[PDB]
Amino acid sequence: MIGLVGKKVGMTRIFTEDGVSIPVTVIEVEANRVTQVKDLANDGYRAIQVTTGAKKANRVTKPEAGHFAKAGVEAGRGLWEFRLAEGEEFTVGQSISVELFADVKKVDVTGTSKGKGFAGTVKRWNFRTQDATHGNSLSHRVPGSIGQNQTPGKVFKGKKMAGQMGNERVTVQSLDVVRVDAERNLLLVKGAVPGATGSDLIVKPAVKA
Amino acid sequence: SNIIKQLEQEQMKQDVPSFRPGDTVEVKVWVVEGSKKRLQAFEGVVIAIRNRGLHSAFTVRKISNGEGVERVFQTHSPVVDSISVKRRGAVRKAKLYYLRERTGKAARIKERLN
Amino acid sequence: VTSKWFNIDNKIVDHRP
Amino acid sequence: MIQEQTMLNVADNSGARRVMCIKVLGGSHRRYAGVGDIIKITIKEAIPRGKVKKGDVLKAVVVRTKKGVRRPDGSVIRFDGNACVLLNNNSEQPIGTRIFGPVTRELRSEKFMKIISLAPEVL
Amino acid sequence: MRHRKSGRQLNRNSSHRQAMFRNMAGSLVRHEIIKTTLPKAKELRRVVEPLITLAKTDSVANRRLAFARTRDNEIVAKLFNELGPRFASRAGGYTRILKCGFRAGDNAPMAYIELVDR
Amino acid sequence: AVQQNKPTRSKRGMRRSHDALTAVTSLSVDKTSGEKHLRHHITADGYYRGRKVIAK
RNA sequence: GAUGUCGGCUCAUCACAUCCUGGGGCUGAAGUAGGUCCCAAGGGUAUGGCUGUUCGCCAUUUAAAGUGGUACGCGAGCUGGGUUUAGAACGUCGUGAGACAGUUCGGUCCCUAUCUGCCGUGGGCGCUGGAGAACUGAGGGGGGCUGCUCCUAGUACGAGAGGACCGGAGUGGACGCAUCACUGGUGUUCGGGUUGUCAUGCCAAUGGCACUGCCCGGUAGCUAAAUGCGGAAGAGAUAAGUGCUGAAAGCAUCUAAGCACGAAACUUGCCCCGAGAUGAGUUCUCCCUGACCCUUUAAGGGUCCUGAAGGAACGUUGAAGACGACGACGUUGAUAGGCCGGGUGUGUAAGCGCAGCGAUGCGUUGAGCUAACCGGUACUAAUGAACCGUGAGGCUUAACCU
RNA sequence: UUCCUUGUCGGGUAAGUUCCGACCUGCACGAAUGGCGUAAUGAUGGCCAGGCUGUCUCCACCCGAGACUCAGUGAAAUUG
RNA sequence: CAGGUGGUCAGGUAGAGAAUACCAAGGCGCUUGAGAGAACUCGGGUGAAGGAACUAGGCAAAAUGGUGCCGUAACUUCGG
RNA sequence: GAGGACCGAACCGACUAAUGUUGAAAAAUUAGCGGAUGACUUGUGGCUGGGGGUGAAAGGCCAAUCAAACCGGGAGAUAG
Ligand SMILES: N[C@@H](Cc1c[nH]c2ccccc12)C(=O)O
Ligand SMILES: [Mg+2]
Ligand SMILES: [Mg+2]
Ligand SMILES: [Mg+2]
Ligand SMILES: [Mg+2]
Ligand SMILES: [Mg+2]
Ligand SMILES: [Mg+2]
Ligand SMILES: [Mg+2]
Ligand SMILES: [Mg+2]
Ligand SMILES: [Mg+2]
Ligand SMILES: [Mg+2]
Ligand SMILES: [Mg+2]
Ligand SMILES: [Mg+2]
Ligand SMILES: [Mg+2]
Ligand SMILES: [Mg+2]
Ligand SMILES: [Mg+2]
Ligand SMILES: [Mg+2]
Ligand SMILES: [Mg+2]
Ligand SMILES: [Mg+2]
Ligand SMILES: [Mg+2]
Ligand SMILES: [Mg+2]
Ligand SMILES: [Mg+2]
Ligand SMILES: [Mg+2]
Ligand SMILES: [Mg+2]
Ligand SMILES: [Mg+2]
Ligand SMILES: [Mg+2]
Ligand SMILES: [Mg+2]
Ligand SMILES: [Mg+2]
Ligand SMILES: [Mg+2]
Ligand SMILES: [Mg+2]
Ligand SMILES: [Mg+2]
Ligand SMILES: [Mg+2]
Ligand SMILES: [Mg+2]
Ligand SMILES: [Mg+2]
Ligand SMILES: [Mg+2]
Ligand SMILES: [Mg+2]
Ligand SMILES: [Mg+2]
Ligand SMILES: [Mg+2]
Ligand SMILES: [Mg+2]
Ligand SMILES: [Mg+2]
Repeated sequence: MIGLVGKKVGMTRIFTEDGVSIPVTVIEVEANRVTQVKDLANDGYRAIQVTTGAKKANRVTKPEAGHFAKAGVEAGRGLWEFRLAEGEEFTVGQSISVELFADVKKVDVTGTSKGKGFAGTVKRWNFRTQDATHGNSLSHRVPGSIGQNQTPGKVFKGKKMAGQMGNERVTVQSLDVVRVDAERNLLLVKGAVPGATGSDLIVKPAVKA
Repeated sequence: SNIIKQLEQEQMKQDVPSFRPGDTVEVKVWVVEGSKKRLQAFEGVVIAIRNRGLHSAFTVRKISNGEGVERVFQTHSPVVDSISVKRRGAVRKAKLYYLRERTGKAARIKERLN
Repeated sequence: VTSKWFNIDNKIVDHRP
Repeated sequence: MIQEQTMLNVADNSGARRVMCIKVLGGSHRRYAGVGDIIKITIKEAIPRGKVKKGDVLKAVVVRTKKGVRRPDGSVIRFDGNACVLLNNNSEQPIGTRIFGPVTRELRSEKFMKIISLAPEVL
Repeated sequence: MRHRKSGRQLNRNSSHRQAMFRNMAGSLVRHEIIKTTLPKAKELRRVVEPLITLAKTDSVANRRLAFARTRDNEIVAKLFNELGPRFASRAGGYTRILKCGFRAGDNAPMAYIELVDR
Repeated sequence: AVQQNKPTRSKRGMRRSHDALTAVTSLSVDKTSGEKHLRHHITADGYYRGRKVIAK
């Protein structure tokens, strides 16, 4: 099934009647407007393109504005696509709301994780540090060795080294849907999802069991 | 965070009594022992309060059977049945973590009287 | 001038006796 | 959070006063034992005429820790010190006949029903 | 990381920043326009503008609080007798920064910061 | 560490293919003085966006 | 005219002669548990006492604590305990200077990375008019571990003792990813207590310095010990093995023709990168519809007119960031600062009054102050411009319309 | 000072090639190149315990000086 | 040029003091600066539960720390 | 009011660690460390000269040089 595009509002808790507290993430899913439908004839695959949110008219370009005008839709903050399974059909201009997840029990949420900048090998790869005392010389959080001698005489591809951490697409799988609230456009999932507050989230029904 | 705050108001208890650190309080908590649900009492001195709306919490310290026990309750959880103040104590601080090292006659808190 | 300090040190120089 | 080399007080009347943890049982590379977890111990100090003597190697169950236990609503229960009850090495049944101080409800399992019943109180 | 932190360290330690903005706060009050580096002019708005709102209500306690932060009785006198009454109808935004060229000695980007009615 | 072979005058000017300075392109004219200045900077005689901001 | 040594640390990578997990044949295999051989390299594969030790012995665990290669992997990555300089002593040898893989106590470990490699991150050009988005997935990488309890069932098996396969459910250990609602750590940008001294004329109240003077609390952010999730199922083709039918060879025979099963190994399925995939792909939308001259007549050159979509630059900045880059905003404006309202933290300010001889207490009073938070608000700064980018986009052939 | 050798027995430890007490089979102790004791002393060697701790399990955050960017000045070993 | 260099002078408040903290008279701010707020290095601050499990070895850190009074063992060369 | 007595600044040293190692420095800096009325320490001048001096003895020191100083000469020593 297709998913929806939301926005991370924050985390909170839900107290249950038997004294359990469920940590939930609040995801604001406003209506997603279908702006283009792709089919096997013209495009080679089946998918829908949706937009959501609002954009100020002075910041939408002419190429983008004419794309929305052909669909008969108001400009949103972006465009996303979802592959259509066999037996699903949509129409341009149709709106899709969070009630689509009314009977869904688990979801998968993908977003962009928080950016940690340039991180070292201890933070990025859980490398053990070396001794703090006992004679150590300027080598307290350095990576250590990176290869063997003359054979192979080089460093291997995929060696674990310091570099840019975070700020990338991450998917978290099999999160329970605690509450769908169509009147306030909310979806509450159990647990934590990637990103900062106010970031875009794509929520889809779980592919595994 | 208008959305979060109004999701938060609908869960908060409305009958929470006023208390501050140093007070002797008695908290009754629902315990489930198999099939039946029962109330059990925990009485001690409030040593810390965290005020954050629904995420408010408070810590109670009691000396039971020879060993001190600190329990951190969540104010608005339905495990907490009732809170009642037995005595009002007079302290200058907001956190009474210094009571952890004191014992017996050195841990006495003077009463407020006003 | 004189030799570099690591070229005088026995520990560094005398590694294969 | 109990690990190897932790000293624990003893919460029964078997004769030990202090015991040292020497192995956290139940897995490879296991680090910590919480409340209700079996550990292998040695006796560091004992009373003159107890059921156990100094230097013995036994099992024990942790019943109190300063780190504490979490409850499903978010609560915590912490104590002032770490305590354990000695168990028989083979049967894993308590050696003592009394229990001192409370225990918590994570001992509520068919293994430790004799501990739950002797305890002065269960939090 | 630095996520959501405020303030500039300005390559000084804590006590030397505090003294430096205390001297520059008085200099702007006394002269009503000064020339400084652009990063330092922006971090000055967060020190000098809270004093002018403190000076809008004249009281013995407010004067002893402006003194504890300026340590200059000439500055405290001018804040409460001239500036506060002068800005009594303005809702924040008591200063204005105008960028000027580059300092000759080290190419620092310079700016002028002044009170809005000068 | 230090080089084993002396680098060529070609490798030296390839490394410097990125060291070029870029000129200022937008030089604005003031609306009253009619003279030039950096954008968002006061003019050399104390004007900014038509008003004399500095009597120096 | 120098290729630094044993062990430890850190970080690894391969082989398979397999330690565990997986699939099987035989058993002197009743069951449980084994013995032995064949297949299989996906993942996993101890902590301590002694000792310079690798090893080994011991203690206690684990599903298991594999065996080897890599300059007995790794000192321009760390150490320097042993060995192996100069000091000194013992035993022994020598007349002696001295000697001893005999022992003992002490003993300087340099390098700012040009090239290849690797980990990250940009600029140029190309992709054949220019530009803005969304994609396809060639191809590459990540992950793959397992215990115990319960049901089946005290069933099958066994004289008893003991005690299942197959299948299902729950809960852990180690590892990984994300996050900060909770429990906490930090919090030299917030509040308070307090010691010595100096100053603000003095009292009162404050400030500087003493490591943040010393301490006690603590907001945002970051974060683990906190708490969500993951390893799969399934499919395809197989390994060892098991077959069905079936001749050669009237029979027998898994094989020769033909057909079916069969494992964590392989190809997928799950996550992430990805059209410089030069084989440079697709779809949608947006913009440009002027003259003239010249030579060497051609994908030719120049002049005037024009400057589009868009881009960049500049400015206010960000949960983004070493710098670039990326994101939002620029008055038709909440982008940042201030301000206003709250929250949070600290813990009852100063002034004044009252009680006391005085320290001090009480009242006004949960007061005053309050950082990075939340909801608002054009007060201040985000300027009219200018700059780059053009003017309908080659040839050949085919198919349609003329 | 003992090669065999981590001798053997006891003590200390859950576990002690080190340490302490003993035995004597002294490869290869021994009497002023002194033997055996010894109170006090030692920036002396070895071993044990209490207190204490980021040494460690297993690291997290913060404050400064560099590293990074900008303007000025401006080296070095090395090199067919 | 973060080194070396004999003699004389010798204020206040606390203090035993020429130690130490803050000051006087007096003299200086050390002849590159401006930004930013990555890894990593250096110099420090704090740290949940544990507490030498680290290591060749408690290295390095942390802890103890004053004055007055009470009290203080073996051993001894009679002083400790 | 004794003492190669005790604790401890100046002063004399140099036990440990980290930094630095094309250094700030051809031996230092930071934090701790030892002696501190004596076999102490220091200023000025003097004397001992190279197979020689001096040495509480390390083959140590004798002008950043020491199992035989430095300068000049034999001297273009000799070099299978
Ligand atoms: N390594 C130190 C000490 C030293 C000086 N000269 C030496 C000669 C040899 C060995 C060490 C040294 C330095 O360079 O300052
Ligand atoms: Mg070094
Ligand atoms: Mg270091
Ligand atoms: Mg090769
Ligand atoms: Mg600087
Ligand atoms: Mg200070
Ligand atoms: Mg060579
Ligand atoms: Mg094989
Ligand atoms: Mg090797
Ligand atoms: Mg190497
Ligand atoms: Mg050595
Ligand atoms: Mg010798
Ligand atoms: Mg030899
Ligand atoms: Mg090194
Ligand atoms: Mg793959
Ligand atoms: Mg806290
Ligand atoms: Mg603090
Ligand atoms: Mg006073
Ligand atoms: Mg002996
Ligand atoms: Mg002898
Ligand atoms: Mg002899
Ligand atoms: Mg004789
Ligand atoms: Mg003799
Ligand atoms: Mg430069
Ligand atoms: Mg000097
Ligand atoms: Mg001197
Ligand atoms: Mg002094
Ligand atoms: Mg820093
Ligand atoms: Mg700690
Ligand atoms: Mg603690
Ligand atoms: Mg050890
Ligand atoms: Mg030490
Ligand atoms: Mg003396
Ligand atoms: Mg000396
Ligand atoms: Mg010193
Ligand atoms: Mg002394
Ligand atoms: Mg000698
Ligand atoms: Mg000399
Ligand atoms: Mg001659
Ligand atoms: Mg010659």
